[PDB]
Amino acid sequence: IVGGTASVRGEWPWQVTLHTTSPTQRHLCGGSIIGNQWILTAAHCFYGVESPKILRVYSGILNQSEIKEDTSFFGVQEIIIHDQYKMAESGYDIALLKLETTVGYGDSQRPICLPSKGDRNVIYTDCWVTGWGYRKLRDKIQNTLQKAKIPLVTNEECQKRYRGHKITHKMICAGYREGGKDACKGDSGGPLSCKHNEVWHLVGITSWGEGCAQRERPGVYTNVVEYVDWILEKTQAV
Amino acid sequence: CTTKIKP
Ligand SMILES: COC(=O)Nc1ccc2c(c1)NC(=O)[C@H](C)CCC[C@H](NC(=O)c1ncn(-c3cccc(Cl)c3F)c1C)c1cc-2ccn1
Repeated sequence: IVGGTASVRGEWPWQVTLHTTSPTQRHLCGGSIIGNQWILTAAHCFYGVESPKILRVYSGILNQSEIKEDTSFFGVQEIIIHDQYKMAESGYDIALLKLETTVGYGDSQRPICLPSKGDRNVIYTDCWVTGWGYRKLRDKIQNTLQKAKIPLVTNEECQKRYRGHKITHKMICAGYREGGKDACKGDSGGPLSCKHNEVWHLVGITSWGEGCAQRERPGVYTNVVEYVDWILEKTQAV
Repeated sequence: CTTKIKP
């Protein structure tokens, strides 16, 4: 995150750190708990990941330093990538991780609500991007979960800012016209959480952008509302 | 919660 502040423990209890084990253990991407055995993240996170066996999901974490060999995690049973996914910039940058065990809900780890079909119309004035990613384009993963409040931008406004790209209605953009506050390397897969009627909703999944926090370059997120049917399809299968 | 995912 660029231009953000340390989060307070228990602030984003749906936020997880998705780690890889091969070659060595390291943070890979962000993600969100949406069900007791379901993580919603970005499809681009699994580039070259040939097995879910190398994945570890850590919930209830503020500081990466809390993660050691003795730290409990959730193993990944299955990686479900949207079958229309080619790349982040073309969209369908959405993936589900089915966990081997059930997440026990509490004040440190709980699910974020998905946007409702009626919520396709609503505005959202309280949106926040979270993560352990870089604070500037060339940097390193941060120990403490950072947060930044970001204003939503119209698809029309986002399209002017991305000449040579196609900003679809399955994408949602966020950013300040002057930049300064944004997501950056290591935040992707993570949430864009918006509060509406005292309830937090997973409006977006951190997907792509040109650099980080640059002026007239909004962050591009997967518009979760447009994938509610697909999430229900893959998680509610008979 | 508004949208329900089976446990
Ligand atoms: C000790 O452990 C570590 O040091 N681990 C570590 C360090 C760096 C990275 C990493 C793991 N993850 C990956 O390599 C995985 C495979 C994901 C690959 C793509 C990912 N892209 C992004 O994060 C990324 N690409 C564009 N944006 C973007 C920019 C502005 C606004 C918005 Cl809305 C945007 F989404 C972001 C946040 C990315 C992540 C890293 C490097 C480069 N790119």
